[PDB]
Amino acid sequence: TVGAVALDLDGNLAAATSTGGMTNKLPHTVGPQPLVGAGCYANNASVAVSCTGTGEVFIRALAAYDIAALMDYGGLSLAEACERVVMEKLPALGGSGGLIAIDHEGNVALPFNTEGMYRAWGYAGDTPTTGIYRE
Amino acid sequence: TVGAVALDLDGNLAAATSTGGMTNKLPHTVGPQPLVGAGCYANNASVAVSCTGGEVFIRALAAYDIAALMDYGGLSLAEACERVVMEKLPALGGSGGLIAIDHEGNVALPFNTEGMYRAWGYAGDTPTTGIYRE
Amino acid sequence: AVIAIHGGAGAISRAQMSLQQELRYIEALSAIVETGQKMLEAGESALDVVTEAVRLLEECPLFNAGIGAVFTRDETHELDACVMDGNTLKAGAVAGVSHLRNPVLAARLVMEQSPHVMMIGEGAENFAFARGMERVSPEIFS
Amino acid sequence: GKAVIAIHGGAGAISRAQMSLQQELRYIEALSAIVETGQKMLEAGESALDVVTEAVRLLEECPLFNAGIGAVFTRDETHELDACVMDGNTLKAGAVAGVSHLRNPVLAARLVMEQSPHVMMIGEGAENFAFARGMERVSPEIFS
Ligand code: NA
Ligand code: NA
Repeated sequence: TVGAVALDLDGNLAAATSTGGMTNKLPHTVGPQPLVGAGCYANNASVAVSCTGTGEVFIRALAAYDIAALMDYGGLSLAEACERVVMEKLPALGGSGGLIAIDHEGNVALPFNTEGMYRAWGYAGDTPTTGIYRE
Repeated sequence: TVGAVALDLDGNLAAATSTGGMTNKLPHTVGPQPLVGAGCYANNASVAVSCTGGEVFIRALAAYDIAALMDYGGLSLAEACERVVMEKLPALGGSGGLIAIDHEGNVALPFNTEGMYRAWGYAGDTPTTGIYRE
Repeated sequence: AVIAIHGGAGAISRAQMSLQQELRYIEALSAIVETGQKMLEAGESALDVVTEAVRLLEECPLFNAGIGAVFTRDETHELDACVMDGNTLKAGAVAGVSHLRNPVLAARLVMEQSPHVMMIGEGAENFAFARGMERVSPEIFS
Repeated sequence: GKAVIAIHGGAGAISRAQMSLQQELRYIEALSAIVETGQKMLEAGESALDVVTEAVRLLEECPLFNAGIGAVFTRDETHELDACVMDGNTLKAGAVAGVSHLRNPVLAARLVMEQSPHVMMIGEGAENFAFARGMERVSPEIFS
């Protein structure tokens, strides 16, 4: 799985995700990546999310919408929503993975509960940060 | 599309939906009925939901949106169903209904269509059945 | 302990509908919700009750499921089903199946005997046949 | 506030012990080239949709990562790709699942979002839809 989220100059949020699934996967199976709210969610009012992880758990958890709903209805920060989903709810259901998320204010998060996550982010006209391992 | 939600004696919630899709469906299109949290959602701590209607129903996540409005927004079942079905969906040009049971045994059968073939009842009590509004 | 069921929401007009036609829908919904009540009162799982209710709504030709399923643009039947257990938060779904009488039964099987939440067509069918579910011709839905 | 892009290339069991610094820099180099293309585009005033679409297109084209080229095999030694895209402005979404004959699923996914009343297409339906709107048919061997 691979993903991108973005806030443009005009205040618009967008998310996208693409994958080849879990290695050795049964054909004719669907992971969370093509499911609005599981692999992928974007709403200009809340957040843009792209997740990656164990499929069943991210579907049953609606990981990507749940970030948005915790913010839009629960009044949580992006960082509190991410801590909740990725460090608390997912491991409890057996899901290891992470996500990338940008909120309408331009806060960025890249939570994961795995050894690593190939990730990168940065503002326009500024330099990128890149990561593999934790910290 | 057809559906069932239930709360058992042990406090377990479950939801189920089955359909043939839109009459004259373009083949290999996925409606909201097979999509967890769109056609269907159950949580013992919140609610069980079975929706019928599906472009808007996919993108709107009507079934999990009920649970999230209750669990995080602090709405009642009846407040949540009123919001999703009678405000948000009509606003997004999306016509249908759902059945919902929360963990406390509250029941709701909202729809924004002329009709919805529906029925419900507590155990040992006599069922209620409906087609049109009221 | 409680059950709700539905058989579709859409444009139904009292005009172009006789009381007797309306009663067959009322009778049907009514029989299925009673079966559900009886089961619940007997202490059957909320899963078993929702599964059998949807199986019955499928079997009933009046509803758009199993028998009485609508046709596609290409005069086929493509059935979808899903089930979710609020207790274990596990879910199972089949989309675009033609050769299974009762998609909701296949959806449960996917939930219980699969790591996967969602299976599609021949994948879903072959999965189900490998666990003793009978193959049917889509003719039976018409 | 300030226009910004995040990207990911997967999460899991990545061991320092199974990697040399140079192996790692391949991923850093690749990650940083994609995020930069995105930064430049945002800074140039481009939509968040176009930016996330190009980012995932490039993550797909990059074999280091499990999407499009470099995608993992199924139990039957084939490649089944899913992609989804969502515009927080229109709340429109498009997705393809279980496609094998499309170089770039994210591009097919946007196509479903934009020239279709449907949100999600699967297998041949998705591919026929895509081919009928001038998108090229490929052998899944290109992903191997
Ligand atoms: Na039926
Ligand atoms: Na790739």
